[PDB]
Amino acid sequence: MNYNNKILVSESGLSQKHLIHGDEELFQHELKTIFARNWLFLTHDSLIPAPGDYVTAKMGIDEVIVSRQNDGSIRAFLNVCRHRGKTLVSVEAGNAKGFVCSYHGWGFGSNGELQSVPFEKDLYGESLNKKCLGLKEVARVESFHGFIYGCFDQEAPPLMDYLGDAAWYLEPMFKHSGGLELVGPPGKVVIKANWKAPAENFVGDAYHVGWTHASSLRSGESIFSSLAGNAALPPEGAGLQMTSKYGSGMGVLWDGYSGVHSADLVPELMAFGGAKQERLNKEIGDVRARIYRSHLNCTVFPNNSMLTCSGVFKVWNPIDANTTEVWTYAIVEKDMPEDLKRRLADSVQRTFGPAGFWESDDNDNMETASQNGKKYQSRDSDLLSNLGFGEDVYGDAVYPGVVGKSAIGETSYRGFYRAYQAHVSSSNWAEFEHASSTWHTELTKTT
Amino acid sequence: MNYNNKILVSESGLSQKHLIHGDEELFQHELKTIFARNWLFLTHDSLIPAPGDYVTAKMGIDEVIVSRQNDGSIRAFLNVCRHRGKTLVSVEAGNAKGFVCSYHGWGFGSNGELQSVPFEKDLYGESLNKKCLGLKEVARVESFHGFIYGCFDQEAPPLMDYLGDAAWYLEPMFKHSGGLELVGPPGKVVIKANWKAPAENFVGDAYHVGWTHASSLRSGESIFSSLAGNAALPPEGAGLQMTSKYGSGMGVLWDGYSGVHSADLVPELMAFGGAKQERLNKEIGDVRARIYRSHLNCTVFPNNSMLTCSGVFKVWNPIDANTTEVWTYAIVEKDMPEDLKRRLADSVQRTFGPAGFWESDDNDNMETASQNGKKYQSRDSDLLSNLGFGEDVYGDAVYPGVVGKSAIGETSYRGFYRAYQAHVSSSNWAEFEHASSTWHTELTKTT
Amino acid sequence: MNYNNKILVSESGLSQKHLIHGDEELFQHELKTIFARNWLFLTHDSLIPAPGDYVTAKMGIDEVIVSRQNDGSIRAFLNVCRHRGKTLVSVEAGNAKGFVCSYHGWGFGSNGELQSVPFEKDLYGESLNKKCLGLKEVARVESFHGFIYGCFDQEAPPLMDYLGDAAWYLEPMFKHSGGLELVGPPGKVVIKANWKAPAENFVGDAYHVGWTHASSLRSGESIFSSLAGNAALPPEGAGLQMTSKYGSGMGVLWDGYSGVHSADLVPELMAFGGAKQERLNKEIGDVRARIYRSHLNCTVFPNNSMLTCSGVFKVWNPIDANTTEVWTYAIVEKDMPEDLKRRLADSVQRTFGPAGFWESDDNDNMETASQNGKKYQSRDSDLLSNLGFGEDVYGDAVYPGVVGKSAIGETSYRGFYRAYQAHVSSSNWAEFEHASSTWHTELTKTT
Amino acid sequence: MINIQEDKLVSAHDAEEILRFFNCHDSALQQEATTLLTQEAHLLDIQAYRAWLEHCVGSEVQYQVISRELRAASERRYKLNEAMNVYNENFQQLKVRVEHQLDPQNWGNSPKLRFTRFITNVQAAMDVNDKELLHIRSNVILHRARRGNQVDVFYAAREDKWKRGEGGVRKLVQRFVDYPERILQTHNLMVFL
Amino acid sequence: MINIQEDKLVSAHDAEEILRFFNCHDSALQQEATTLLTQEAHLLDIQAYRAWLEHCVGSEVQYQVISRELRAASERRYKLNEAMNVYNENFQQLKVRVEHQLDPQNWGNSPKLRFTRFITNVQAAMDVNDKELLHIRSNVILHRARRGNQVDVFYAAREDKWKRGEGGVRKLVQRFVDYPERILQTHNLMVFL
Amino acid sequence: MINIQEDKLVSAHDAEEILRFFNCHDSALQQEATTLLTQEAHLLDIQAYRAWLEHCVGSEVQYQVISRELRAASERRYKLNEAMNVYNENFQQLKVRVEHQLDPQNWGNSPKLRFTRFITNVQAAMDVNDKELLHIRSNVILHRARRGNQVDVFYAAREDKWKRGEGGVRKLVQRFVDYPERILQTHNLMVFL
Ligand SMILES: c1ccc2ccccc2c1
Ligand SMILES: c1ccc2ccccc2c1
Ligand SMILES: c1ccc2ccccc2c1
Ligand code: FES
Ligand code: FES
Ligand code: FES
Ligand SMILES: [Fe+3]
Ligand SMILES: [Fe+3]
Ligand SMILES: [Fe+3]
Repeated sequence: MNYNNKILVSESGLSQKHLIHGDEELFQHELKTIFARNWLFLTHDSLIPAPGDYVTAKMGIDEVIVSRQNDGSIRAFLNVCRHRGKTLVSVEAGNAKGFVCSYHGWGFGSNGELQSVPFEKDLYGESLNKKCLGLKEVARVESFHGFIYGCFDQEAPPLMDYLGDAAWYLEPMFKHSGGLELVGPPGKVVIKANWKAPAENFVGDAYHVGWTHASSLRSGESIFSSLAGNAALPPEGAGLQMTSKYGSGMGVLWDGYSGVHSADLVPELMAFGGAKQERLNKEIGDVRARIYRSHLNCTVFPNNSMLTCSGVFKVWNPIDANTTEVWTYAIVEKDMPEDLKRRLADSVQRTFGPAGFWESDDNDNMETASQNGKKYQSRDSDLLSNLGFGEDVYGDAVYPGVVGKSAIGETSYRGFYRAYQAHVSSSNWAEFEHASSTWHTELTKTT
Repeated sequence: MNYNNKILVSESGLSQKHLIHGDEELFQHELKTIFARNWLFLTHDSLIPAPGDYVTAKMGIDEVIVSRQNDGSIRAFLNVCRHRGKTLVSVEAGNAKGFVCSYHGWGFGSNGELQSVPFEKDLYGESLNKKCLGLKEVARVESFHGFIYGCFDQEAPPLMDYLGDAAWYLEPMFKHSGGLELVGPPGKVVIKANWKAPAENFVGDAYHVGWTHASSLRSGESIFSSLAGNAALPPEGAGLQMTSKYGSGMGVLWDGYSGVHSADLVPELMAFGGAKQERLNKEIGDVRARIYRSHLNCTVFPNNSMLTCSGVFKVWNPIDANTTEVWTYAIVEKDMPEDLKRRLADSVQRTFGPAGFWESDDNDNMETASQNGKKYQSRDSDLLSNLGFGEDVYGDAVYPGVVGKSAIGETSYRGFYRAYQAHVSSSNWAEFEHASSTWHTELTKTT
Repeated sequence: MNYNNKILVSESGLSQKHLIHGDEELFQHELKTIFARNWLFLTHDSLIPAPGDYVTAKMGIDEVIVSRQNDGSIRAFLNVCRHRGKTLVSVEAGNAKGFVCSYHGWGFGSNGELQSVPFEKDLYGESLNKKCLGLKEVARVESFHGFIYGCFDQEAPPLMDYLGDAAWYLEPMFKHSGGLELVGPPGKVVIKANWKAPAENFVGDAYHVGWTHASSLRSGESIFSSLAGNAALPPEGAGLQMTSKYGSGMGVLWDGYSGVHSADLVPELMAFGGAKQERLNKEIGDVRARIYRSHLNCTVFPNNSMLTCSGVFKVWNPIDANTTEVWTYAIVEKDMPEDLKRRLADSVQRTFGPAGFWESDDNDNMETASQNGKKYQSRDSDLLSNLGFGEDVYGDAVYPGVVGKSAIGETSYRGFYRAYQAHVSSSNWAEFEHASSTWHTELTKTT
Repeated sequence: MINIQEDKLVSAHDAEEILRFFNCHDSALQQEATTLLTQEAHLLDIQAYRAWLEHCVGSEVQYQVISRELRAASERRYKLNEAMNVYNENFQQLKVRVEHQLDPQNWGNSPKLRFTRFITNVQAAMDVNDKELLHIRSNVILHRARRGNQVDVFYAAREDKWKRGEGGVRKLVQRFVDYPERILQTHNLMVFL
Repeated sequence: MINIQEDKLVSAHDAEEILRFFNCHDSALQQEATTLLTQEAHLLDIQAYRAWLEHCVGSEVQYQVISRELRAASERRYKLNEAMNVYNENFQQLKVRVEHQLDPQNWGNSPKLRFTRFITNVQAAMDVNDKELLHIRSNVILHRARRGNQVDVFYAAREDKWKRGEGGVRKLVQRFVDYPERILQTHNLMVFL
Repeated sequence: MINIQEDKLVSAHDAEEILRFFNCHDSALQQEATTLLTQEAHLLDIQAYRAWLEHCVGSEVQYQVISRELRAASERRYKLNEAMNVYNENFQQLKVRVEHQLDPQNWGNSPKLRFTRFITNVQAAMDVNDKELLHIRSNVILHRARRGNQVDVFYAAREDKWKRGEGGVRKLVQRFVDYPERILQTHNLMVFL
């Protein structure tokens, strides 16, 4: 397939070829043009707070070690020995000043440097240039309020610029709340779906909630529970949708601070969020204070998603075109009482974790949609994302980005997929920029 | 591989390259040139007799919904939602006036039309062109005496013409017997063989019976039980073999109406078949009446096989070059007594079903022959199908098609494989026709 | 990938691209340029000593039948029927005068000839040219002191010439000891590693022993047990390393006749080996007699490895780029007392067999090194094999081949990989020879 | 004790079978049943199929394994055959299968197959109406290994009736299995569950 | 009897649990425990989830399944949350899950799922301090088959506490499972172990 | 009761072993055997390998696991070594393996492995000639999970001899396993069956 010319995503993001969820050659191409190019979630400060603390993470199909340095910064390195290529670290988290390879015993520091080699003087003499044999380092590592992302491409925009217009929406919760903590360890489960299937679902799919999750809504008695079985369409003005230049996007369901949490936590959360919002009104203004306590379903392009307020945080780790490893963490506000942090974390996993009754509702949706992209008669078929097209705006006085002022629509899909096309058809960031110079115009056509 | 020029099947069908049973690129090519082009078995009237009845079926690797319309016709559609591509129907059979997608709740009728969309007016307004969003329809659906076949290619010959000379042989049982019923549900088992391995075995392989099935013949005490261990070659004139332009073919073992059925059913069947034959002599003539009660081992190209009289009906559903999903139904004559229909159906599954003691004899044969097509030193080797070559005729006064007037031979393999070459090397039906204009001459060379 | 020009192995064998352990296209290319071209281990005389005895073996991914002929020679044939390609023989060993195919009953002799066909006269008449339908024969089958190797390429050098300079090192044990026996049956286990990972480990990796096998050394109390945890580097002069033109190579650890055997066998072995060495001094000289009772870790290119004295004999049978089927036999000296042969064989399997506590230490090393070759950021990375470079010699007065006069180094890796590059970039043996005309000069650069 | 109007996923058949075991519990019957089934499985695992027929299988046996078609939980109108019989054997039919296993021209049995059966969750209760009829329920994992690298694992619940026959030996008179996997991924179901 | 200073791979928790069973062995308690667990598994296998709650689950239950992060055997400094709760349910939370299973808009339950549970290695001991508290240990293989060709097999050891409740019926008051596979390869863990 | 001339697939060895269990059945011995094996498996599952040696393994033990070469059912002439020993261990050899497991430089044991054993089909009979020798037969499923996504499942029948030793404790004096899979697909067989 010639990805310079192949139209995988139609103009304005209106449709995508079904093969994108099944084609293994494309998957290999995405390793290059999506995963090796863009910003990928690694960890949170709360998980590696002290010098020497480390975790392992996936970046695409690669595995990296993410380590807190003595100077307080974080560096990340491929989890591959520079000698004969064995995986260096076999655990998920720990604290160490270095990593020793179990094959021939080469020892690397927490800073990636090759620090020792067994019997170096007798064997290599002075012939080994250890300064050129440090672990392969992740070029870029940056923080968004404690959330640590990595990028293999030194040419990428800074993480903050990459978030584009989505940053404005995240800031009330990520910054103005006093900050968030990620509660680990994550749940880890493999699903037989393409990574884009859950990524697109979280970035912009409010339409599915009432039907897909009819049983979870009815059974849990959570705040969004009227929609069960599409019994009721939310009011006009119940939220909105937004997307951005570099592909990140989100839905906003106004005031839904208790999110998917069952009736057992609703009163305490609605009280906590509303009390904080009262204090934030004076600091960031009423609109932003209300965004803080509004449920945001977001994907940070390409493969990191979250439900704020519900506190769900996901990484859709790609394995092959129809396999993804799902990592699920809980997000909590640092100033919540400890007992509340514990109950919220358990509730996140109860609903969206490995045995998450909500997440289980989506299994068949994601898996079959993805697997059908392999089927002969469906490869060249068009997946539709036209809901709300011709009613989106850009440059609004109150809400930034390309915005659909409706709770349910496909605005965020269109922006995710215009960003995806531009990358898949580009050889570097400069070309992505050239292909994106009229991004918002493309997305607001017919309005 | 250039399939325009690659000789996969030699002149006259005399041999085939072993790689055809193992090569994944070829398998992908067969999805296009075999499965998307030719007629494939879907179901029987007896399984969807009433309005709203439906079943799911495979066509190649695609899954379709096959539904009885209110006007009595049958239509088939891809089992894929037109919105985001989820599989629509998750059951095998049922009765419904429509199908609702569990992802976003779109509702399609039994006629494939997009009938409803949740909250259409509030969400899409009048922007959704539902008339262009009906399920992707199988272009051609036709019946051969209640047996329903589908074809994705509108250019295909009518099913009756596609059956070619094989139709004459099937008609005594399919038409003149009063008609057949298919007894479901089928057995379903995955084997590690290429779909062509069982297809070729059923289309023309009488040679293997005495040796492969030595133990089943000896143990069951069925009518063909003399051949056990090749203890005895059938008489001259014990049957014949035939093949046709579009690849379908069969063996005829004269008078073997009890087929593989164990001694427990032999007397009742031989009585029933012979009584009907007596009535048919006056209607279709002695030769055709005898064909009615003769055992036909047939493959309807590409991947549907049957043993009449035994009542075995198979679909070799392709998964990949070395994986096939075997569906096994029983065929019974509608005017047989109910208790006899029940016992015959159980006997079909006893011998050829998931725990079929006969079918188990063929497992290793098909699996290793197929898997050996992947092995380096065997890819370019030649599988032989020359038995009986130079003794076949065409245009016989009594028996139509390319015919070998012997019970055991490879006539039917040669015709299956000449049809297969012609398709694999052709871009459309017109080209297949051009490549097949001297089909029978090619098959009767040296006579 | 263009294998004529792609630099997979750098000049002097100093490094290799990590992708070589993961790339499936390369694996397919190795079937052609490595496995179909070179000499591969089949069996030992001791396993098929009498006329009619046979075993099955893998040659690359192909399976062959290896049979003792009435005249005392051995011939090998593909284990594939010449009719429709079924695997002919389903057992691992036996005695027979021929093999009958279970599909249609064709019977082949122990000499590969098609001897019978059921009902030949009635079915084929005189049309079947049986003399052209014998099993596909392995072109070359040769013995090295009872060890039987096969090669599909008639153009290959004789086995003795192929062993090159490595033969001189093996001869004391293989020839002058009175001869070896292979004790079967082998253990058989599948590992998720590329075949080259264990091949390179055995050909030249003494460096890993002290660290990888720290626990096995400590727990077993074997002779090499000082090195546990790299507690001690062997003396200067504790051994050497060597490599050869056609890729075979080995390490020599002087005097280590008890090898990996636990303290229970050390005294008896050291006594037996030393007594034989005393007799050999007068026959082959002190240096060669000492080599006889020195531990040799060797790979016979491409995929057969051994530890003499320990008595471990391995075949790394390739399945795909990250799958290998490991066969483990024991080697014993024919003139050892029977009870000692039994205990040694059990000890070989105890340490290096399916539940070998030593072999288990290497599992993660081989598997992750291999699997990391698939990971995007590691494909183009360089695996290092520079230890000892610029201190190797050729043409030494006492020790032949390219030799590193140190026990621990990477000499043997460099020679294995220069041979591998030359093959992968060559279309035939003549081209390999042209690419290898300055093999030793390339390997001794900077000295 | 189950009300299927409330416990919406429970079939009438399953509710009926539960009832037999929750009432009269006899620890001694449970033990006898465990022995019977362990002995049966040993005979089958060593491929003593003639011995199995002679010692474990009653002359009036019905040995039945079904595969049920996947239908909508809410289906109510489609009434055609719900299942097919993978096995539905009388004694003579079992004997035929046993002869097929033992025939030296059964090429698929060389080299010899290897079977390992794991029987668990044994329950036993005497029938309320026929004092000589023992209901036994058990679950089986059956592991089949052949030809070096073929491995097939089967999982099923078995609903049996056992009755004393010749010599007072309790023998199987009915086995019913509703096989849980619709599409078999074990090459065939050619094993005695 | 285990000294964890010597038996270096054994956790303090595991050593403590062993101790409960090696001391006072009562064959009768083992039998009662086997019955309880076999009945529980039958109810679950037939999807009688309401019946399960009513007959097998105590009002004060804690039903907990953890996934422990992989850490170095020699780790001593990193002290953050060691595990997450796949399940950590009270009775009301279990009831919610049961309602979710039974809702006719649970689309994933059509066609009906098939479950087969195998319970083994049952051990039982009364608590030393609370004479009414029964400790039961058992291992489970759980086989889940759906949608033709999906098959998921779960393996776990279960550490339970059972106590007599309403009507004198012994009911589950605590189940603890440390799930052995870190990364699940079964699509989800949406099963009651 | 088996005649191997008629039951053509049955080996002499297997016919001999059957005979031990069909004759004198003692329900009490079956119970003692079940306890012994359940306790053994618990110790092994928690990786209390020293405890296992001390409490379960006799000083004169032979612990043997074979892999038999695939030969024709009709083979009669080829007489070379029929099998290899995956394990053929005395007490000292088992101790070496246990030390290897416990060594803190056994890199493959970090992070800690997870084992779950399922023991079924227990049969027990006293030896006819040696009144102190107990024959126990049982089947095991052993589940091994490591490194996130590695999962290996082993299946085997075990033929044991147990005898009372120090302190009157019954200890394993012989274990024999004929491993059913010829080519292992579990990376290694480094587990105690
Ligand atoms: C995915 C996308 C949007 C959502 C909105 C509310 C609750 C759950 C959701 C899950
Ligand atoms: C396949 C092909 C031909 C046959 C003829 C008779 C019986 C069974 C057969 C199976
Ligand atoms: C591999 C390579 C070299 C060795 C030397 C001694 C012992 C074991 C070895 C294994
Ligand atoms: S592979 Fe890491 S030290 Fe050699
Ligand atoms: S995928 Fe079917 S309604 Fe959306
Ligand atoms: S495939 Fe061997 S005789 Fe036909
Ligand atoms: Fe959802
Ligand atoms: Fe057949
Ligand atoms: Fe090693």
